[PDB]
Amino acid sequence: VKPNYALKFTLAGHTKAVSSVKFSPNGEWLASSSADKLIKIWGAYDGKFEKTISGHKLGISDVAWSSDSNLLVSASDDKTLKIWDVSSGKCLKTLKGHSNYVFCCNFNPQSNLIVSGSFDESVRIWDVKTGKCLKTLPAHSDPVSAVHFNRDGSLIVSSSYDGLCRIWDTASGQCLKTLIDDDNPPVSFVKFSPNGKYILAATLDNTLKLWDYSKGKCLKTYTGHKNEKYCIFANFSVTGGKWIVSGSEDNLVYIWNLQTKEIVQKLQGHTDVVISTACHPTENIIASAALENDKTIKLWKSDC
Amino acid sequence: VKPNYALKFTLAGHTKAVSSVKFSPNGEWLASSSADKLIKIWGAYDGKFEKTISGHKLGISDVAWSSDSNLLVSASDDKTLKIWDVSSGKCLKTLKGHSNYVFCCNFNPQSNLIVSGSFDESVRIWDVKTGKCLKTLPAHSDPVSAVHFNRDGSLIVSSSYDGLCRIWDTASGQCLKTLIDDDNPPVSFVKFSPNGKYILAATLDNTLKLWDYSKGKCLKTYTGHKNEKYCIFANFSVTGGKWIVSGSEDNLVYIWNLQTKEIVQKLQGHTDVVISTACHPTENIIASAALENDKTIKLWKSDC
Ligand SMILES: *S(=O)(=O)c1cc(C#C)cc(CN2CCN(C(=O)c3ccc4c(c3)ncn4Cc3ccccc3OC)[C@H](C)C2)c1
Ligand SMILES: *S(=O)(=O)c1cc(C#C)cc(CN2CCN(C(=O)c3ccc4c(c3)ncn4Cc3ccccc3OC)[C@H](C)C2)c1
Ligand SMILES: [Cl-]
Ligand SMILES: [Cl-]
Repeated sequence: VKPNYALKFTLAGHTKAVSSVKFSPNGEWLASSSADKLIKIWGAYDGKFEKTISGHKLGISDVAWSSDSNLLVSASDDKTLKIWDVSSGKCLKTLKGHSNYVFCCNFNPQSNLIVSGSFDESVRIWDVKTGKCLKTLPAHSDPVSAVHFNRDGSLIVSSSYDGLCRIWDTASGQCLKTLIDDDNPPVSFVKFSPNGKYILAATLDNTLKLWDYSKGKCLKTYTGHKNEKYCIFANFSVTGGKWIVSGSEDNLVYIWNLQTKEIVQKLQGHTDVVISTACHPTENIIASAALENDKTIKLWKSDC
Repeated sequence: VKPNYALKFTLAGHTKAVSSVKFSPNGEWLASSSADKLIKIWGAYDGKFEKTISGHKLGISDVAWSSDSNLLVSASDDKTLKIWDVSSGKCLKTLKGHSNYVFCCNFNPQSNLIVSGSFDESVRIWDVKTGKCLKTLPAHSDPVSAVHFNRDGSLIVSSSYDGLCRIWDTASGQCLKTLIDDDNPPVSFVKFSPNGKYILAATLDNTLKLWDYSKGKCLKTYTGHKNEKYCIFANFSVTGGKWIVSGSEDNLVYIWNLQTKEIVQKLQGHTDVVISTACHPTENIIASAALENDKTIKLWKSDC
């Protein structure tokens, strides 16, 4: 009924704060993005450094994989996203059009679109083929913290420091829903669950929440961790037991029982804020990454 | 504790026996193969016809989708497999290689390989892009009934009327595991559990078996139905309750509790052997198809 994640590998190479870590859909790779303007690719099972991807002028806030594990998309302070062919390292497109820091990016499932969120308070939908920007949405009244497509690409969920999550219609560009609770703390992270039916949202009041999308109703909450300042990713972990996983400003990775909401494990080991965590698509592996006073990435494995 | 599948739509069009129905991964469509040498596509939620896809001689034992819901593969009595662009009907490749009927086929989760079984006793790994066999395996000492990739694509499971299931390494082709019970009744159908950790095998002694294939031990047995002749598809249902779902030669769809092995629902309405059943990816929806004297497809929905 509890997991037993244990540190197995530690992966150093970034010269500044790590901003995001993502496993690839095929289970083979980890991608990490840093304030140092670099993407590094690491063996997902052994931590073996693999290669560095370069080309952003300023720091990178976020990276994301395409469905086939062959592309990355990066979001940088340089106001652009870049689309990368991971095997060649070649930068295929640079998406230009945001007027400030791009904070968050994601592919849709079909992987012919990219969605991005910016300090400029907009959400833009792009063509991964042509690089052209297909839509700009006046999404929020503060910086956008996350953007995620749902399981068939028809919906986008965004979150903002303005305290809202919104669900947008991909084709039409129309705001279909605005999620609000009793209070409106800034929302630092949002994503759909794999089956498209729930939304996991993190707010800068030391709180994660699970929303039923179609009823716009909040089902569970998870607390015990520290999150008042940074956009700390949250994950569904589903390959063994059923957990939520999140970084934390007290340097620990928290893991909660999905259903009870009870904290079941606190992974001790990093030395600065744990900004990002990722869950391996098929194995009970967790990756964690920390900020400036640490710069390392950590691989944990559990029996469930 | 018990489902409540009810009939919602009946789908008529095939002029001979239906051989297999499969929902598309994006939840949107249903394909059907037939001894009438056609494939038909139907909307998955309302049953509306879509289009027909012709070009086989001798009729189609099996049809399988690709990961993005864009390509079909189909194993035909004309000794060949054919990969179809679902949007244009156009046959994109005519996989030639087998020396007898092609009975079963499937994409790997990456959808750059296609696996296939045949009356000729051999499994072939094809290449989607080039349409050339990459490996021919001396799979079995009788016709092979089913071939299936597991979740992470690293294994192929196959069953045969020789009474064996075998696990193949996708990369090397090597046989890693042969499963045999106390007897060896012909194995009419096999597939991996959706997490790839287990195997569900149907044998022509009216029996379904859940197999842990590494240990090589049978874990659970499901009887109550009739299956002595036909390669009848079985499935795991996991969108609501956890069930095993299978057709039956007494024209009923059998549903068992995954753990207890008890029958929880028999669906009446078909008038000939229920050859094929398929579970919807996101909703508690079941599709079932019958042989020649019935010729229809039925859609059933359940609350749990
Ligand atoms: S709801 O019924 O109220 C509800 C509430 C709560 C709580 C608290 C939890 C759930 C859990 N479900 C199931 C898991 N899930 C998914 O969106 C989901 C995740 C991953 C999925 C998936 C659905 N379908 C396929 N996959 C991929 C996968 C992963 C591991 C092994 C196999 C596999 O696919 C074969 C939600 C959290 C809702 C429901
Ligand atoms: S083994 O540990 O001994 C064993 C034995 C028996 C018996 C009898 C049953 C099981 C059940 N488990 C889990 C279910 N399962 C899967 O193949 C499977 C797991 C997770 C899946 C899935 C299939 N499809 C989607 N997902 C993700 C998902 C979807 C919906 C809800 C939850 C969810 O993940 C939490 C096998 C039968 C093995 C094990
Ligand atoms: Cl994600
Ligand atoms: Cl199944």
